[PDB]
Amino acid sequence: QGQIIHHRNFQSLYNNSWVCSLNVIKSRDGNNYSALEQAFNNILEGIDIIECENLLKEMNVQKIPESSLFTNIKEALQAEVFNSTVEDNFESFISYELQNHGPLMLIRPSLGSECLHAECIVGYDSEVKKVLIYDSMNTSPEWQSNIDVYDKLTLAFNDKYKNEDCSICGLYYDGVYEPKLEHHHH
Repeated sequence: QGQIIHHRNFQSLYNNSWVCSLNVIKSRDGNNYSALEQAFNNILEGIDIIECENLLKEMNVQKIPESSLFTNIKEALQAEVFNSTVEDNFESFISYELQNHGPLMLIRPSLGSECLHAECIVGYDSEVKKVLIYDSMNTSPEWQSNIDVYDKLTLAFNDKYKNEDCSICGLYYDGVYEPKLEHHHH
């Protein structure tokens, strides 16, 4: 024949991405999450994303609460609309969430819907209309355009891309997070 095929188990690291994302949102000040020291932290024979919901709760990670801005963004996401008005609302939404709730973890379908994928929104600058993304399937943190992040949100929030195991999909935060109120002299 000239056909040689070995039969071996495959593991995707997509399933490990929720653990990385959990560390991002639970950690502070460039350290790791202090309660790290279970299958939880295993590469092989660990906990798949689809199974992680109870563990997220136990780490005081919760879905972001309902709000007018969030309702408005979801409506635009469902309608597949992007314009200056949607972008203004997106900026206001991401800014409020980052300020008040801290870094967000997004759990979403992979493009093509094979696997779930977790990544984090860690920062925003209105000066350049870019979002700081920590996606552990990349080699490093990346600043991405608003439209590129909007496309990621579309997979999590537009009904075209959702099914039953997608109840876990959405935006999460560290329930322990409190903003630090800075004072300036001038």
